[PDB]
Amino acid sequence: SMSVKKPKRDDSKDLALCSMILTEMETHEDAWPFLLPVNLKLVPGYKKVIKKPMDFSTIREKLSSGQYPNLETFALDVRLVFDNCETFNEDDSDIGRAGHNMRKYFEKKWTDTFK
Amino acid sequence: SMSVKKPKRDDSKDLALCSMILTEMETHEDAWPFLLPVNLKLVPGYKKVIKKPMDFSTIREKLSSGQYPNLETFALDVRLVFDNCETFNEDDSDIGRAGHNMRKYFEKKWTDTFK
Ligand SMILES: Cc1ccc(O)c(CO)n1
Ligand SMILES: Cc1ccc(O)c(CO)n1
Repeated sequence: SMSVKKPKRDDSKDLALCSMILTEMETHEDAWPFLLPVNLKLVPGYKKVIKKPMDFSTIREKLSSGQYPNLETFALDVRLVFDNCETFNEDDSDIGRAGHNMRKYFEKKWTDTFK
Repeated sequence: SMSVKKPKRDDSKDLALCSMILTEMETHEDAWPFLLPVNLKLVPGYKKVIKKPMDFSTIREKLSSGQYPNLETFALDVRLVFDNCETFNEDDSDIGRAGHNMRKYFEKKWTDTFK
């Protein structure tokens, strides 16, 4: 509260660390469904069903232009990529399986890096 | 943004300074309408019309128990006291005039202390 400060993380390396994690995500062989925005003009249903589209290129742009206030807003956007994938794609599908794999991959990097 | 820190105020004295300002408010001769909560059982209309009642004793309790995260939330509650007063009381009235006087009194102390 006012004039009662909680000891806080050293957050000085967060930007570099998130960039490294995102690079690992981008270079994963199962990243292909998530590198670019879903084409709203060519994919039926997507625009109406997925209220907040997100993809790695968009995350990279936001990270590079100071659009994440902190760690957690970055992780929210990454998780949004996989939440959208799960909403739109059957678990059994190639894209569906890619999403589950990439989510697991991310969360391990996340824990190992910040926890 | 992430890992880009803005130079910040020294806020270490804010708690003490707000307490001093509130003491000056409490001891002002025109503070009498605002020292205790308006009696909702005895004052017709108040409960329905004033959605967020506030008074100096309530502010003092919140300040003393860590319920203001920062300066600005404290100032919001003080201003709420006078906004409520203006809503419910004619400018011409004793209480109405007291509110205008106390608002002016507060804002001068506020500027002189933090600006
Ligand atoms: C390329 C791609 C990636 C993710 C996704 O949900 C879709 C829609 O089937 N398409
Ligand atoms: C004592 C007091 C203080 C402020 C106020 O608005 C009222 C309602 O007339 N009564």
